[PDB]
Amino acid sequence: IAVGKDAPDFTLQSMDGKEVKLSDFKGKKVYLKFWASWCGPCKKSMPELMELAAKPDRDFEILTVIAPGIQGEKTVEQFPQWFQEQGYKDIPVLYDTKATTFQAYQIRSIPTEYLIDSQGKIGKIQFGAISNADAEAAFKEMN
Ligand SMILES: C[N+](C)(C)CCOP(=O)([O-])OCCCc1ccccc1
Repeated sequence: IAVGKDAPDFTLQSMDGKEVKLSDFKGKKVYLKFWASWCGPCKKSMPELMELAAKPDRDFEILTVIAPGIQGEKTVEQFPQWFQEQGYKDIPVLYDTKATTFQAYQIRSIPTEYLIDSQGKIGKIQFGAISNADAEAAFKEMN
């Protein structure tokens, strides 16, 4: 994994039971956030991400990834209940049930965001939360 190189492919079930592939988003920039329900700064960054999702006419898609049941994350049954109770919605959550997407993207800390360009290359990486302003600006400087 490296800035400027292809973002690793993945095929994951969403919280809502749909299969989602990075390749589904060819030609769209992607905001890809790895997080966990047990992580304070991850929770704290979610309402701001809902703000971003609510903005019309974005040339990027938002996708987030958790590893359900892994290293303390909530079970697949418990997670959606918790998510809804926080008031969270309109944010895709993909289930990395094998931890292989976290592994593929070499996650060391959370939250981590990969901002992937329209050509499927990693454009930016941010350790910790990124402001919506900074994310929007970043996507403007990417292909
Ligand atoms: C606070 N509790 C102990 C759950 C969270 C920290 O757990 P920990 O054992 O101290 O750190 C490893 C988690 C890193 C990770 C993330 C996602 C998938 C695979 C590995």
